[PDB]
Amino acid sequence: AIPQKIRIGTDPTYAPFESKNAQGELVGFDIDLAKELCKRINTQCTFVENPLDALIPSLKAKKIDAIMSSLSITEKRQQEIAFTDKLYAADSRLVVAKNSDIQPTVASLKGKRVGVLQGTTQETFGNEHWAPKGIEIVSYQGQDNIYSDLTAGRIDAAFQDEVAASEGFLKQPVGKDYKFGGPAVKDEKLFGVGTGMGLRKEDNELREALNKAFAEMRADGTYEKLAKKYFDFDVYGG
Amino acid sequence: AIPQKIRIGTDPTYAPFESKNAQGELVGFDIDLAKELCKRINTQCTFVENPLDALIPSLKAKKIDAIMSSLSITEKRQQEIAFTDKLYAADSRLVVAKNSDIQPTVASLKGKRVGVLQGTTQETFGNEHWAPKGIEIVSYQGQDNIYSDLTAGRIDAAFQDEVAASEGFLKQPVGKDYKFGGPAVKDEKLFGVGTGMGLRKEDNELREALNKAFAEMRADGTYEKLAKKYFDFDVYGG
Ligand SMILES: N[C@@H](Cc1c[nH]c[nH+]1)C(=O)O
Ligand SMILES: N[C@@H](Cc1c[nH]c[nH+]1)C(=O)O
Repeated sequence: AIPQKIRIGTDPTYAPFESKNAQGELVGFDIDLAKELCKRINTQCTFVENPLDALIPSLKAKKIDAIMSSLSITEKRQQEIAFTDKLYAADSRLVVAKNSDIQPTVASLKGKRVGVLQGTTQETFGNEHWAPKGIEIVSYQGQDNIYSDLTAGRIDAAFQDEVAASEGFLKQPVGKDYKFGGPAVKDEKLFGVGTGMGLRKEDNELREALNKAFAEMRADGTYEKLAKKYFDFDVYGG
Repeated sequence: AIPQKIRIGTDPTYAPFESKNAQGELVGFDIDLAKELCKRINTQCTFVENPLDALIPSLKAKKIDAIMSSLSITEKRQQEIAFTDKLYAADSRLVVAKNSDIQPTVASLKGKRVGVLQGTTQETFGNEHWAPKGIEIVSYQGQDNIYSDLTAGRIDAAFQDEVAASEGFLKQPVGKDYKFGGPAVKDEKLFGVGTGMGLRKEDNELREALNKAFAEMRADGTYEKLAKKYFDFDVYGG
């Protein structure tokens, strides 16, 4: 029905969306979004932190009740779980050293190591369009160990969403020497064009009330205020 | 400039204008009306919670920049803060238990304890019109503690505004044994004709602007849309 305590699973390795801080506290625009969605439907929310590859199964095991983890909405994920309406747009791009040639293409990526987070939409674009053409796909848990292997030379490109790379790495002094290398690779039916909150297919009423609550947060100006402490561009798109 | 982020003070204990849900979300007609005014004014206002007898000092100490708290536009208060245009009408009535007397005569209040919210217009009238006359005026800090002491028999009448009493108490199942009653009590100087946002006299540009935004929420229909979430009659007047 509408559960009185909902357990939201998150992977806390993805700034600015969800990440831990000095005071250990969970922090980020997806965290802020869910806190506000929860008050608004008026129920107690607790966050469970797990790796992103474990969330979509924990949900089907009722170990958690929602997923908020910048989880992009895609045709394939949707033939297993349900999602709210679009919370904001996502785009994928590879990050490269400023001194590395590396392309969105089997050409200059041939025989290079691209790192992807396990469970993600770009781990699966990397296996279907890119490993057969000879570029090696290295999967990780913890988005922060991918950026850390990139700056150490261990991998040659880091593959993930644009705004997290941008805000969480390239605008930080550790990504000063790095850059996006190439466009966003285009695959609308694999990547999806936005993220949402993941929910079981059978919970139609907790899904309907989250959609209403979010709708309202976009119309009274609460979304624009929550977005503005992280972004100076329009995160939502349209 | 014109301020980017405005502090708004509210006492959130005055259903149906401002109150909180179990999760702390500020809810009510005054909350809706502020947020649409902020959006149209293109400003980022935030709500600070404070007992209404603190709100006019807080705005003098530049800790808040606005008051939205069902504050009556009066001439006594017009001598030290400025107000916006009339947001909606306000009337004062006493709330009394069924038949149990304290009836339409000032003499029937002699020796009875009349509960009032501290800092209010009814408090100011109580001690001018009625406390010289042998009636006991008891001031409280949250409107909810005036209705629970009425119920418990610890005071004999509760004096606050008419729509708040009726929609927050009399039409709720705790208010079933109660009614309006007591002498008709008027003083146009002390009481409003209605309510406005209260601000500093110094910040005149915000008023022209909030005034403008309000004016157009009203020809456009967003006022009527917000009011019908709450009232089945004209809250504005005519
Ligand atoms: N939006 C992408 C990437 C990602 C989500 N969370 C962490 N990384 C996905 O859902 O797979
Ligand atoms: N309108 C009345 C009563 C009140 C407003 N808020 C709480 N009580 C006043 O301004 O005093």
